[PDB]
Amino acid sequence: KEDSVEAVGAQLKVYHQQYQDKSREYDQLYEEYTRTSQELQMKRTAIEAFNETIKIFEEQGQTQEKSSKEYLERFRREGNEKEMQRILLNSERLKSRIAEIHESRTKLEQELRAQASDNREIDKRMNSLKPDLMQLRKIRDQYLVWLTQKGARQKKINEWLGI
Amino acid sequence: SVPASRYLTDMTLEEMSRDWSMLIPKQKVAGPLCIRMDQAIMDKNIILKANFSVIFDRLETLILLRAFTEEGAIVGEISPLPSLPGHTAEDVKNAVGVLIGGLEWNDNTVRVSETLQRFA
Repeated sequence: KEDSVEAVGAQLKVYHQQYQDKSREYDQLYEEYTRTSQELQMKRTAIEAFNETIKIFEEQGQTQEKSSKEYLERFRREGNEKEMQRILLNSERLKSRIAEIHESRTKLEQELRAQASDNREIDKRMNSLKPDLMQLRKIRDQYLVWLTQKGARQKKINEWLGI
Repeated sequence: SVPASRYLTDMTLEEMSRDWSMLIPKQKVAGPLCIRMDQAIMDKNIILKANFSVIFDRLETLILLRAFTEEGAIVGEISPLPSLPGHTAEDVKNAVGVLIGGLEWNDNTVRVSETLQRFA
């Protein structure tokens, strides 16, 4: 019968469109994934630059209080309160400045981690599409083979596929 | 790690759907499968390519297997019979042996795909 053949052909058409659609959905995700993945790479790199500056500053604060303890042994005997209250004030200049760049590193890192976490979600969404993609492709291929086996030529197959 | 579900496709849609003819038809029903080979092909190198699924690490279902010459021509096929309910992995392994044998009788050198080596 030429009716069972057109019915399968129509059903092939349905599965192929579904597969083209899931497949486009999949690749959209893949492209958003690879993109934010580069952005993450640029953030990590900027964080690395934050890290080395912060390093410098930390090993300078520890260098300006490693001598400011021994030089509260010449300035122990005083005790000025317009001059003695002033020599730990540049210790406060240095602390407020490590703190400030810490605040800035931590806001970058907070943004990076949230972004990384968003891309893991995209990866899950893709990974979730696979079983339907696989099933659909296979089933679309079985319809195609059944039509070949019943005498359909490539040109007719191609018309049902819409290609 | 191991999915324990995949659909392996050696062939493009174009290969699966291409029109082909046997100069000297040889055809045999192998359970639920159909095996086809051109009795006129001789002294060629042939590659068996297939589309099929796996579960576990094992072949589950054949969708289609076609035999290609080095020049890309189709000279044999294994396929499910459209009438009928399906087949097992074993029908599949037997149909392949039967086809390789048929092509070797005529002095063809027969290779199978890597996906086939691996699961089938």
